[PDB]
Amino acid sequence: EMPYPEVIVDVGRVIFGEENRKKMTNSCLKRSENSRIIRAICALLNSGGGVIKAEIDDKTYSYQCHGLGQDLETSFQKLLPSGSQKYLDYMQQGHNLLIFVKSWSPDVFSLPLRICSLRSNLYRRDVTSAINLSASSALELLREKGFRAQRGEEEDMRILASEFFKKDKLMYKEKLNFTASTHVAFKRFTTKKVIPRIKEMLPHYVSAFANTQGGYVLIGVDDKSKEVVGCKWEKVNPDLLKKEIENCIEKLPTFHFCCEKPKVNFTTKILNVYQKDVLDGYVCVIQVEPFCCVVFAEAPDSWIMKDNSVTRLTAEQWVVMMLDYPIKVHKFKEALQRHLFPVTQEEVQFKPESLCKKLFSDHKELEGLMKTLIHPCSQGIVIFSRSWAGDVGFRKEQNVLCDALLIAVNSPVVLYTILIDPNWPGGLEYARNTAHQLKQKLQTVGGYTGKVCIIPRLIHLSSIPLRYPRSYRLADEEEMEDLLQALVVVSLSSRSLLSDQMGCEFFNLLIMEQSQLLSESLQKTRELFIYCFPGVRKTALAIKIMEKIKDLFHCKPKEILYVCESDSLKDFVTQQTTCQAVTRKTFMQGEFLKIKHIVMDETENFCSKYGNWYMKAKNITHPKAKGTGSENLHHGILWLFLDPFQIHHADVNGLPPPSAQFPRKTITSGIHCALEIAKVMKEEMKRIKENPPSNMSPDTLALFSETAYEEATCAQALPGVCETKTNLTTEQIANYVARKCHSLFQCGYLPKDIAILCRRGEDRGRYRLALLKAMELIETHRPSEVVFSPATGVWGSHIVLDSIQQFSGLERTVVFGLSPECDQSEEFHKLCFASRAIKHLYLLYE
Amino acid sequence: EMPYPEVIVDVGRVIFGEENRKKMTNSCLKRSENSRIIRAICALLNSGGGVIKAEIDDKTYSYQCHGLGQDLETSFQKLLPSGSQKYLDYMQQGHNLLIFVKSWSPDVFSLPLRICSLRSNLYRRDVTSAINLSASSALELLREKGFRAQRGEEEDMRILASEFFKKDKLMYKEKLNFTASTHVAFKRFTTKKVIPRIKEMLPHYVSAFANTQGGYVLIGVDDKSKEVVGCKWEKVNPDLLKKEIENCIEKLPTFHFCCEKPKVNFTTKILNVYQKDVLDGYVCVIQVEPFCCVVFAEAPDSWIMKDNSVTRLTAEQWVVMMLDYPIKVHKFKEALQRHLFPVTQEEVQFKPESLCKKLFSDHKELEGLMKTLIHPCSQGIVIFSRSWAGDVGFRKEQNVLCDALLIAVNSPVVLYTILIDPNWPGGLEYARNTAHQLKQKLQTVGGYTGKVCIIPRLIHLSSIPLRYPRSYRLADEEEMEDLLQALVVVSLSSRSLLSDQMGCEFFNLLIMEQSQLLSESLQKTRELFIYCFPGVRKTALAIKIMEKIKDLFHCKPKEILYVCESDSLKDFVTQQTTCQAVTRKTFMQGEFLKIKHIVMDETENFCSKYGNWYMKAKNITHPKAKGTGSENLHHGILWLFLDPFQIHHADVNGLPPPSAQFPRKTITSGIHCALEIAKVMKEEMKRIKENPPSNMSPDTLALFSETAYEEATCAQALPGVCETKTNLTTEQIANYVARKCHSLFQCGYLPKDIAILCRRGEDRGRYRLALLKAMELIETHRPSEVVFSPATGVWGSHIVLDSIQQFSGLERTVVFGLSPECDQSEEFHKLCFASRAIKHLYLLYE
Ligand SMILES: [Zn+2]
Ligand SMILES: [Zn+2]
Repeated sequence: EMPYPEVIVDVGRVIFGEENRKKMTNSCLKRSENSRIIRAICALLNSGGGVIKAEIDDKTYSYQCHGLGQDLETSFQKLLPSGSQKYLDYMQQGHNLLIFVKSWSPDVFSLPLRICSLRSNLYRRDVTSAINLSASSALELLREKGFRAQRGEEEDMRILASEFFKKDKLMYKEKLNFTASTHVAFKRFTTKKVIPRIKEMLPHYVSAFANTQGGYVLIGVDDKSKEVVGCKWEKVNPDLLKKEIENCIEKLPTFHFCCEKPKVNFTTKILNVYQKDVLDGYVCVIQVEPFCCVVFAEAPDSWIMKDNSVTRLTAEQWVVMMLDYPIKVHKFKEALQRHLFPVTQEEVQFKPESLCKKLFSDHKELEGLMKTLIHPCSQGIVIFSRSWAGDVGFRKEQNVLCDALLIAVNSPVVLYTILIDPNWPGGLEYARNTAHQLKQKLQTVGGYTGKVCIIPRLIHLSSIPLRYPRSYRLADEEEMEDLLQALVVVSLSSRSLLSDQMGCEFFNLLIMEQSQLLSESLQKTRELFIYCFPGVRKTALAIKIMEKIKDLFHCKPKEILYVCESDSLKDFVTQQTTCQAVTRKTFMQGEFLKIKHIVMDETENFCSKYGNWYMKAKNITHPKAKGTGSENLHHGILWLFLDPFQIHHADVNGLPPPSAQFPRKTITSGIHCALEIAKVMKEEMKRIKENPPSNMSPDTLALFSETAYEEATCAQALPGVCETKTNLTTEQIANYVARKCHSLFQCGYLPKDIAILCRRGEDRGRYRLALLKAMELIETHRPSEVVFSPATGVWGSHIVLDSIQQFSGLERTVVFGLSPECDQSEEFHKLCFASRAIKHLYLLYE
Repeated sequence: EMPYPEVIVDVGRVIFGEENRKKMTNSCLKRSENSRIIRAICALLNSGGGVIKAEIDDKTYSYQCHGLGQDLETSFQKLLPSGSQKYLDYMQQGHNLLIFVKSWSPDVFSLPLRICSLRSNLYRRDVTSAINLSASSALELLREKGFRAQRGEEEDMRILASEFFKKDKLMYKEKLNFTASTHVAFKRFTTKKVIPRIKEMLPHYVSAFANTQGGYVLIGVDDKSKEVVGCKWEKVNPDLLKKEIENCIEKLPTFHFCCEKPKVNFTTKILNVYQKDVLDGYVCVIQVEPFCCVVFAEAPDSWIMKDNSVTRLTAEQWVVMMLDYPIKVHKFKEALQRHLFPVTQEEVQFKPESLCKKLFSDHKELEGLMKTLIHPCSQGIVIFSRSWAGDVGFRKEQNVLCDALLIAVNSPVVLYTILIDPNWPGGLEYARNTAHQLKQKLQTVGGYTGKVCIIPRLIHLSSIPLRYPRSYRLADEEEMEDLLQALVVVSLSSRSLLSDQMGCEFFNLLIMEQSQLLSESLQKTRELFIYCFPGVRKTALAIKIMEKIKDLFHCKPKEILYVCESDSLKDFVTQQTTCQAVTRKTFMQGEFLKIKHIVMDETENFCSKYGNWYMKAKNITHPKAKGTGSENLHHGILWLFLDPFQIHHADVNGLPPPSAQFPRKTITSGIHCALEIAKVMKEEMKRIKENPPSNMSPDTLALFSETAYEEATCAQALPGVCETKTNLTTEQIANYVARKCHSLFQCGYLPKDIAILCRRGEDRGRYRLALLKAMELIETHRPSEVVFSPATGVWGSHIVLDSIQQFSGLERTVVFGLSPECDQSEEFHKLCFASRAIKHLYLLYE
């Protein structure tokens, strides 16, 4: 029933036509419907953007033949002071009129107003006028009064109304010579019902002589030439003002920047007049001292919808909205977009590649007429996935198979839906929902200040369209640039597959900027000891420094050398760079006589049982061209990579007896894990600090400081998933662990992207038992086969069964777990797992 | 004749009264005088601030009895959108009314508008109205169009109106269905003289359909219900438009952000109507392509006075003003003010003490009845000096002795003048100058955004005042804080004694931040080699690091040592700190077996003839608690201070054979000289780079770069003086050198500040006299005596005669010179000047 994407606010029989905006003499219903339209439009404008539905006034109405009018567009012009041509679009459809709005996100070339208001309800005092304020003047007043509260003929006449204040006995009609200034107002009303006149006149003047200067308010004196006229003593009485002026000035909403909260200092007093024993009137005087903070007239005009209805705000709800991962994405966003989603003039591109290889594999007919279903066109990107609402965060539906999101130049963004079973009441509603929560992210998280719409459609490829006002489509290259950029920002903030496809390029773009700042220090020092945190990616950062070493030193690409421990991280470091990568059983064995420098990694793994490493490294390179036999004194480079918190080898290296002291650089600006994976490490690091083991020296914990993480973690980590499972012994896990991994690779994860990690690495061949064949006990659901190869478990496209000590350093996206309860005291294995997973961590602690 | 401080503008017989702002039916002269008032007032707002003179309307006028009015204050309200209660004050004086203004400097809590405009003369296209832009909307339009030029049922009516463009024939009165939208406007006129209506009307619509979107302009179509009425063919003709529409749209002042600079792309064509062979009118069509840059309608309303009269600006002169030492003064301003000019509740203080010790000394009656001359009061600061116009920069007079600049809380700032001779035409002309060139140095680059006034007075202490509207005086402690803070900035940008008194505290304020950013590196490294520039003040920075060493290491204040070369810089470092200061003939003689650290200075000067410095320095501390005999391995500090450009000893010191390579820190953020003194060093350093001598090694020149200065001298140097003299040999200079130095210490420079720096250090037996016996050849002007003591020439209050190698490291404010032509190849003595002077450099090269 009426498939639509966005927040409909049903209004009624309001009239967007010139004949009624010129003709209508019945002004009451006209102003009521005008106030309703302005309130609903500004409500959706300030809340989240969206679509406004309205009805039709005339039976042969059209937008072109009737125009818009004068009153409504003048109201819209006063509501929007910067520009109305970026947030207001119209259309008509049958017995329907359709208005569009957008999120009020101001650009960087204007004053920051977070929400717009009609009138800010904060009155000030000019020379003679009590004016209402716009958004900018209210913002500068709030900033000025906040900075003042955080810190701690013109002025003549001000002291002349003090004589009028302390008078108590006044002669009738006496035009005393004080006039209007920046400290006195003297506005009179002499009506019959004098109570609501107080609450419509002074909430203004009481704040006017509280946000500028001073204060004095009179009742009973005309405003032409400071004339007193008085009234008859039956019409005016000296009692009927004070009973309700107090009830007036108590309900004014008030905000306070301070904490020693005062109140408004009303000092009202009534004066009398006696001349010739015949009375002819009196004067009422109100004294208001200056206020330390802001005082509002009424409830502010910032209308924001709530609970699917229109709602009014309060003052304390107004000030906090009038005033005030997340940083580097917005910097590297353009280089991410120009590499992952390139926009050129070739044919259309099915951009998520790993899902299209599965959809072609299982459902041969589905990847056929799908190319014929969109349009014959060239400029475009198709993002093909499973449930996009569940990708951006929602419940997934069991019936839905796939959906597509199409971005093109002169074509709107659409969203098709593939459905297997004919669930027509249960499908289209879901097809509506993803066309809302995908836009309200791309205009909030992504920061796209542009007009875009996503149209829901259902295709049902197992065997009444809408309309949009021809400007919500894209225009040229630069708008599709911004839309793909905002989609990159949104996809790097949700738990999906496309997040894991973008985070690697984001990490590489960060590693380049970190290696630049290390190459800046390459100019100054020759030696450097680097103290790393758990999760630093020393291996990714130690590759980009070698090209800077070569480009700055002007030497050969063979004269730079790299030291590792095992063959596992010797692989994948043999590629991706140009150096002589060796193991610990090889750098202790290789006789490098044409060495020039040393840039090593994994410094915590050196055995003192056979030979030495530090003495050999300080006997190979530290005897460089020194001594009197060589005038050439070129100096070498010894960059070690110490991970001191994760020291687990009790044999002495030669670094602890000098405590590894040299020119230091603790790099707390390198961390690449998930936001919950880093939180598990944050929770686990402060257990060893409060309880060190029997082998670790507690002197190395002074270099670590708290609040280095959750600032570095807040600046350089990404969201993801982190699961847990309880009470699975190895007999109980024999059928439970197979089911949770069967549905994983259907979502787009390649079998290269996942890895089954196991605790007990000494039972490795036994761990080829009880899982691999158990994996076969879940391969009897889809006809296929799997191969597990722990020997060449680095570059195989198949799933790699690997251990924590067998698979060190190199990372992967999806990491599994299995843990029998080994010891009651040995709780160190949790320190291993989350040091290797990137985004998706599935862990089974038992 | 009318003693006044500021920029008076003779206006005339304008009326600031309510009776003529309500009564005057002759609207022509009324609106003309209103335009003159608004133009002159906004001219002095935008130009520099000042005062405005005016006459009187009524013979019994008073400001309180008549008020202000409505029209003028509404014009002032539209001119000032933020607030009028900070730039507009009034008074009346006899047959004269006076207005006051202030410089338009916006605060940090608002949008930066550098000059206020009435209307920016830049029209835009709304829904149906062609509005005029305010300053903020014009600013955001210019920023948006500049950022765009730097980079590279409502919309289809733009397509529907093209059949009205390429039609060329039409039938009469046909109500075609296009209306007013964001791409087509159709404003008509059917008058008799159609030329000047084009000149006044369409520049607006041409700026409307160039700064948003599209363009179309018609003539001859009614705006009520898209009606065509036409005119008779005698009244309208098809020729009398095109002859002058092109002359209209050519003179529009246009600014260009782009490079190709196109014109406005008019594509106009005239259209006709034939029906039944009965002509009844026609319609014209103007076509305007969207313009890449802004197009102004007329000359802008931003008025700025020039050549003592009112002047109008052009658009290219408008855009550059509507769009866009110097950074650290504004940060350390508060700490300078709270120490040099303290504001308390004690009695008045005569703050420059050196001139008050002189005026009492020579002219004891002057400091007598002067304390009674000001007022009996307590809260205030008196600033005596010499010619204050000369201190700001202006020609000094030959008779003036003193003038007082008095700051007080509830009293305005004033200025007196002490005069000897009865020269009354020559006095007041002086007194009116300095109360103009001081305030117009404070409200500009000093940065005072407040109201202040300085009153010229004359006293003529041998043995008709002005009036100000009681807000130009200060109010409380914060206004006096702000004025003293701005006067510190004003005094630290001119050539004065008070400048030389404030710079010595500004340097000590910057030394703390430099030492903090150096002591941040104490956690990281133990050894560090510091390469310094000529002028670094290593001696001032090598004192504040020792308190950080103590407070971070928690050791005794006698375990820190300091190495120097001579006894001269051993003095002044014996005091001012707590360490064991020694010389090169003492650190290579003393046996310091207690010490742990070494922080040395002046590393360039070591003699390798009899012994070694570096081998003993690396055999004392580098055998610290090392080896197997001590488990404790605490590590020391060896900070050397190398000035590599200024080495002149070619012996083997121990730094050249390893090229002094260690962990490096080349400090280009330490320089304390003058802005014109350091330019001599900049023009002298790049002579040695292009011509090194036979004893200097060119390998160390790679560390110094050009543009390592000009961001160091730009950020850490102060203004000053640098003079020269030519062809004064020692027979010619013997009577010439005495005259230029006798007039120096009378200006306010205390003794121990100035010092005579002679060049030839070997001929001191000649140099002790020839200048001393010349000195009392010029002390026959004022009866006094002189004492010269080069032996203890460091802390003596007498004037110090000193040499370049005899006086090194320590600085004096005023330096001198005497250089006979020694050799045609020896051009290094000019290098010895500018490393020792601070601000005042007097040089005599022969
Ligand atoms: Zn408060
Ligand atoms: Zn241009």
